Amino acid sequence: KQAVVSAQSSLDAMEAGYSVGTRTIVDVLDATTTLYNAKQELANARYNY
Amino acid sequence: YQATYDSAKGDLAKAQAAANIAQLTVNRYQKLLGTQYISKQEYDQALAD
Repeated sequence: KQAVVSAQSSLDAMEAGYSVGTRTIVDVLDATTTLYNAKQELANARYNY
Repeated sequence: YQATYDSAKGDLAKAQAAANIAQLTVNRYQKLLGTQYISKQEYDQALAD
């Protein structure tokens, strides 16, 4: 849950860092990708729960 | 005096150009302060401009 939230606002902070160009679109797909990873961690870990 | 006259008009247009650039950096470094977008630093750089 904290990884989904921090990956979400961190995803939006990568949208900030890409809107200013300090980070490329690669990090956008890393916080995006890692965000969906944490989505399957939480929801799939509800299944494993 | 015509040459220095219209030359002064031309450098006047140059000051309008650079002042336009500095004004647009003030505006679009001004509408996003206090955030991850733009800080006080490059804002005051645009104000020095």
